[PDB]
Amino acid sequence: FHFPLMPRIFMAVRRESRFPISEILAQTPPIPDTAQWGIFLRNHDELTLEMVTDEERDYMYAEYAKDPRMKANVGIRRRLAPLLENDRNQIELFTALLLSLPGSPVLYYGDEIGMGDIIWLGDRDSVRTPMQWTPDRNAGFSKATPGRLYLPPNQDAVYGYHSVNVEAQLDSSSSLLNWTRNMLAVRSRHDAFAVGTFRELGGSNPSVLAYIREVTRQQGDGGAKTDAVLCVNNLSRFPQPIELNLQQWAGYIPVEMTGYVEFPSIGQLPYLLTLPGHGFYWFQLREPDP
Amino acid sequence: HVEAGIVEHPNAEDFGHARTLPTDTNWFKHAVFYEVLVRAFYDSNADGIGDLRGLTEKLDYIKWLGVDCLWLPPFYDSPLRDGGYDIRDFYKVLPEFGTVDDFVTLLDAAHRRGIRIITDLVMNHTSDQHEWFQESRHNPDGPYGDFYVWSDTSDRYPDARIIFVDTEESNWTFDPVRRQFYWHRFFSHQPDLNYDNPAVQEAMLDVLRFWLDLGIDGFRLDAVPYLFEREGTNCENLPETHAFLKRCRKAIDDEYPGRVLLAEANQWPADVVAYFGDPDTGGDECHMAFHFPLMPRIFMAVRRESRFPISEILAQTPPIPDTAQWGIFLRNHDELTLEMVTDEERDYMYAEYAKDPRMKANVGIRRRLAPLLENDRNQIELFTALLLSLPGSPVLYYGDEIGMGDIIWLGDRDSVRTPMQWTPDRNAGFSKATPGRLYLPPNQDAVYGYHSVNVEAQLDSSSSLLNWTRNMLAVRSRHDAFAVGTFRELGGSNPSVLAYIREVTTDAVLCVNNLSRFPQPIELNLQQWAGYIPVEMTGYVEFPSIGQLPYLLTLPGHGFYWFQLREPD
Amino acid sequence: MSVEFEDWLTQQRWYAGRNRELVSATTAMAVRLRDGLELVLLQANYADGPDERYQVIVATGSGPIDEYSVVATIGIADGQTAYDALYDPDATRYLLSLIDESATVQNVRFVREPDVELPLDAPPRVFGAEQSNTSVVFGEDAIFKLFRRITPGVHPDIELNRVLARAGNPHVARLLGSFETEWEGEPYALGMVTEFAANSAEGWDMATTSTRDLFAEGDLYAEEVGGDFAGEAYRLGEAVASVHACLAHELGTEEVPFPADVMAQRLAAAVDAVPELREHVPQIEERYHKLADTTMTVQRVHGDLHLGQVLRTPKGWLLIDFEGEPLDERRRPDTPVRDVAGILRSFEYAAHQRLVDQAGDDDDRARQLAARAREWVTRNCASFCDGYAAEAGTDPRDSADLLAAYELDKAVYEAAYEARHRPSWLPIPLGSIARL
Ligand SMILES: [Ca+2]
Repeated sequence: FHFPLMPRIFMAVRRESRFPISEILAQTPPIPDTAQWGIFLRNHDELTLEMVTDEERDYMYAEYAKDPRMKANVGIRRRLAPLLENDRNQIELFTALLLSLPGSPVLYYGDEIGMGDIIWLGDRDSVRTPMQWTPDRNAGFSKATPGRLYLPPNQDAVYGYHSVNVEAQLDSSSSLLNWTRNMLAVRSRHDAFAVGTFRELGGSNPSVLAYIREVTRQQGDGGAKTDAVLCVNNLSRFPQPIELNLQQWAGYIPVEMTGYVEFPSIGQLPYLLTLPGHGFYWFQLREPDP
Repeated sequence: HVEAGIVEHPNAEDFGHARTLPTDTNWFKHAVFYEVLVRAFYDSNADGIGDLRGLTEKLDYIKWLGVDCLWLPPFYDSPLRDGGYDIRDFYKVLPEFGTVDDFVTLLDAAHRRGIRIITDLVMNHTSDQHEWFQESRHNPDGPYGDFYVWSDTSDRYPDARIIFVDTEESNWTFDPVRRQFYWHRFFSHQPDLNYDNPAVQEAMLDVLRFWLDLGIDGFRLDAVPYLFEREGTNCENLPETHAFLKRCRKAIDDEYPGRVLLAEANQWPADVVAYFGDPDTGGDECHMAFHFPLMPRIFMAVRRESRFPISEILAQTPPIPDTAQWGIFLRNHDELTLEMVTDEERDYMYAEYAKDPRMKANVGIRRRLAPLLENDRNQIELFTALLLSLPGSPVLYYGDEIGMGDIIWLGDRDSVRTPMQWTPDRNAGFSKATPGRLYLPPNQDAVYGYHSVNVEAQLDSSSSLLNWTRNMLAVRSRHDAFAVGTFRELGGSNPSVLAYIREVTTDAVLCVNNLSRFPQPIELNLQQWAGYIPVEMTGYVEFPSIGQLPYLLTLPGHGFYWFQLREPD
Repeated sequence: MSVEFEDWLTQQRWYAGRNRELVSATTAMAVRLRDGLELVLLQANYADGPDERYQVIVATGSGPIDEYSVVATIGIADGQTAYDALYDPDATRYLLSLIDESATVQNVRFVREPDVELPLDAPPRVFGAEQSNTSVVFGEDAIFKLFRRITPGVHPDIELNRVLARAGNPHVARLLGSFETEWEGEPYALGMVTEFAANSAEGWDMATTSTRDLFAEGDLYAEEVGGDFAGEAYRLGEAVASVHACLAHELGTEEVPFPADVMAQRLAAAVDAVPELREHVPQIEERYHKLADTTMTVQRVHGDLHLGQVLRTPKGWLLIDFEGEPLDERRRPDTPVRDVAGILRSFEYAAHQRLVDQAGDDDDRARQLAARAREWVTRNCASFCDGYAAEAGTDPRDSADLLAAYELDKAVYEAAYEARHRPSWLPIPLGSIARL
C-alpha cells in the first residue's frame, strides 16, 4: 500500500497547489513487473492507527500537525464524506483521483453513498457502523431490536440513516451512489487507468494537476483497450484555467468519457481547459480518421 | 373604515411618515426584489402568526443578504377566504400583523438601511365584506349603489371567460339582499369594482395616495387587466383599462417622484408590452411588468439540454420603453390565478409542457426552486445564475436562498408559504408559541426539514447555499451591465451552451451557461473584444486574452462562468 | 503551367481529383479585380474521367494574419508570396464592395438583389469549409461564399434561394447578391452572399445530443427522457413541407412514372461492390417491380436533404445547401418522397453512429442501446412525417410504397458510397436495408 498518498492529496487540496501530490509521485521508486501499488483514501493504518510519515524524507512532516483539519482527526479513522466536510464536489474529486492515479484502488464500504462516522464509538470502530440500506428501523441492517445491534447506526441530521441510505439513492441518477457506480463503469472501459504509464503534464497554473495514462498497441488495435487518456483535476475551490501542452497528440480528438462528447482537436498551440472549483475532466485521446 | 352615510376613511396625516429616501427614478432597474410574506417571516408576539414587528426585527438579515427591495403580498384587513387577495379594508392592516403604525415603523427602519418596500394591491375587486359592497347591497340608491357592477340578468359580457372554471359556474352571482346579480371575474365573494363610476376611480386613487403619503416605495397592481368590462369583448386589456393606469402613473410622477408601479399581467410578452404605455413618451403607464414565461422556458431548456427554448422567447420579446424594466422570477405560476401563462398560437412549446412528466406533476401548484429542481444544488446555482444575469430586475422568493422546500398538501398557494426556517430549534426559530398555534407548520421531512435546512446552520460555512447566494448578489451589484446593460446572445456551435454578453457604455460582461448535465465545450467568437482579458468575477482570476481564433471554454454539467471583459493596458 | 502552386490546389479537401489521375492541368482564366488580386479560374484535366474547373481569388504581397499562414500561402511568384484572398480582410472588403456597386470586371460581372449589403464590418473565415465551397462571415450580418468548384451554371444554391424568399417562405437564409462569369461558351456562377444566421446550430449536431441523452444513462424509455427530439422533429417536418409546397407553386408540377429501369441501373451497379446485398437484391427487386407502371408527382426539390443541410435559428428551421446532387440532372424535377427519404435516412445514421460510438464503448450489453436506438429512430421519423403531413394535406406515409422504394434506393447509394470510402459504415446501410 502506498500509504502517504491520501495525506498528500488532502493537503494538496488544502493548499490549492498540485505539488504535494506531484512530490510523492516523483519520489516513489519504480516497482517490479508483477508488482502493483495499492491506494486508498484514508490517512491512518487500521492496524496501528498511525499516519505514515518519515521525519527526513517527508517534506510535509511538520506541516500536518499545523493544519487544523488534520490535527482534529489524529489517530482516528474517518470516512471520506466527513473528512471532506460532506462537500459533494470534493468527494467526487478525491474519488476521481483515486480511480485515475497509478495502482489498484480500494473503496471502503458505505463511502459510495457518502455515509458518515461516529467518532465516540472508538478510534477504529468509528468507521464500522452498520451499512445503511434503507430508512427503515436499524437502517435495514437487521430485524433485531435496536439494543441488540453490535453498533448503532448513524442518527444525526447529516449522515443519518433517515437521510443517507442505499434505497434512497438508487432512484435518481444524480445520486452519489449512481455517480460512483458509473465512474467505476468508465474506469473498467479503459485499461490505461489500471496498468498504463503515468506522465504528469504540469502546466502553468499551480492549482491544476494534469496527467496522461497510456497503454501501447499490443500486436495492433484502436479500441478502448489501447488508449491514451487525459485527466485534468482542479485542486482549487475557485474556477481555474489551464493551458496544457499536448503537441504530441496533435490532430487527436479529446472525447469526454462520461458524456462521449468530442472536444476541439489538439493543435500546436497550448490547449486551454477551464474547470470549476474542485472539478475534473476525463478525456479519451482518440486518433484522427485515416 | 366605519360609516355614517358615506364609508368614512382614516387620514394619512394621523400616522407619521417614514424617513424618505433620496429621490431616484431608476432604483427599480438596479434593484433585486425579495418577496416575503409578513405572516411567514418572523413572529414576535408568540401568537404563532408572523407580524410586522417581527419582520422589522429581521431587517438586519435582509440587509446582510443584500436585497434592495422587499415585496410584501397583501396584508390588509381581510376575511382571508382567498389568501388575503380579497381585501375588506384598504386603510387597515390585518389585526394579527399589527397596526398601520407598525407598518410605518417597518418602513422607517427599512429606509434607514436603504431597503425599499413595495406591496401587492388588488385593484379589480374587493371582498364582499368590504363596507362599500355592504352599502351597495343594502342601500342601492345610496352613494355606493353604483360602486359594483349590478344587473337584473346573468347574461351580460357573455364573451368573458370564467377564470376559475371549476369553482364558479358563472361570473354573475345573485345577491339576496339587493335581489340582483353582481359581476366578479374571480370568486363569488370577490365582487368586481365598477370602474365606469367616476367616484370609484377617485376612491382607488385615494387608496394609492394613502400608502404613498405614509411613504411606501411602490405597488404591484394586481388583476388590472380585468378592471373595465365592455360588450362584444372578452373584457380583458380594454383601452379604458389602460387609460386609468395612465392616471395612476401621472399621479405618481406628479406627486411622488421616484416611486414605482408594477403590473401583474399574466399574459404573453407581446401583450403585456402595452402596459408600459405609449412608447413615444417613453412610458406613461406601469414602470415594470412581469416576463412570466421565462421560467417555464428556462426549465424546459435544461430538460432538453438545448438553449433554444430560452433564446426563442428572448428573441420574440418586443422592445419596451426607456423608463420601463422587465421583472423576472423563477416560478411557473402566477400567485393570483395559479395559472401558467401560455398562448396557443404564439407559444411553440404550447403542447410540449403537458407532455413533460415533471411539468405535468406540478400543474396549478406553487413550488419552490429547490423542489422544482429536485434539490440538485448544481441546478439551483445555474437557475439562480441565469436569473441574476438575464435582462430585467430579478425577484427572489423568501427561503429560496437557503434552499427551503414546500408542503404541497397545505394548498396550491400555501405550499410555498410555510414559516421561514431560522434555526433547528422548536418551530424552526419562527415563534415561541406552542406548535399547534402556528399559522402553518414548518417543513419536517428528512430533506427540506428545519432540522437540516435553516439559516443558522448555513451562516458558518462559506460553501453553503445561503452564503453562495449572498455573494452572487454581491457580484451582481458590482456590475451595472447585469441590471441595465444591453443583451447580445453569442450563440455558439454547441446547442447545449447558452452564451451572451451584457454591456454598458462601464463594463462588458460575458456569461456562459451550460444547460446540459454533462460537461460541454463551446467555441465562442469574441473577435470584437480582441486583446481584452476575461476575468472571472467570483475569483478575480485572469484568463487568457481573447484573440482572432474562436475562444474555447469548457464547463461541467450545469455549470456556468461570469467573466468581466477587461481592457488591455 | 501552374507550377508548384499546383501542389497547393491538391491539398484542399475541396479538391476531388485526389484519386482521378490527372493529365495536363492548367489555368483557364485570370481576370484582374484589383492591383493585388486576380479571380483565377483553374481547370484540371484527368485521364479517364471528365474535366473539372475550380476557382481561386489569388492575392500577392503579404498575406496575414499569422494564424492562417499555413492554410493560405499558395506559393511565391517573383517576388512576393501569393495567397488566396479569403484570408485577407482588406481583400474580402473589396470583393464585397464590388458585389455592392454592383460592378463588373472584364468578364466577371457582380450582381446584388434589391436589398442592402453590410460592409464596414470585421470579417473572419468560417472553420468548416466544404468540399464545394469556402465561407467568410462579415460581422453578424452577412456571409460570403465563393464556390471552389465552379461547373457551368445556373447554380441551384442561388436559384432556389431566390424564388423561395421572393415568395416569402421563412425557411431560407435570405440571399443578398452573387457573381458570375462567361468562360468560353456557357456561363459559370462563382459565388453568393447571404444573410447570416448568426446563432445557429446544425440538425445533425442537435439530434446527436438527443441521441446522446437516451443512450447515456439509458434504459429509461425514449418518450420519458428529457432529451426527446420528437417535438423538434415535428417542427422540422412542416418546415420541409412548407418549402416543398411553396416550391411546387412557382416551379410547377408534372406527372411521371417511377424510374424503374433507371433505379434498376442504380441497384445493378451497386452490386458491383457486392456484400450480402446480393441476397436482399431479389427481395428488393420485388419491391421495385411492384411499383412499375405507376405515376408520381414531380416538383423541383432540394435533392440532397439530410440533418447536416438543415439549421436551427431562434424562431425557425432553415434549409441550406441546395447543392443539390451532372448539372443538367441536378436541376431535373423529382418526387418529394426522395427528400423525406433523405431526412428519415439521416435520422437512423444519427442514432447508430452513436451506437457505433457506443460500440466504442464496448462490450457486454450494446443490445440495450440498439433497443433505444430503434425506439428513437422510429419515433422521430414518425414525428417528422406527422409534421410534414400536418402542413400539406398529403401524407408521405399514406403513399408508403413510393417512399419505401426511395428509402431502399438511398440505402443502396449509401452502401456503395460508404463501402468504398469507409468499411466500418457497411453494417449501417446493410442492417437498415434488412430493417426495411
Ligand atoms: Ca372589473
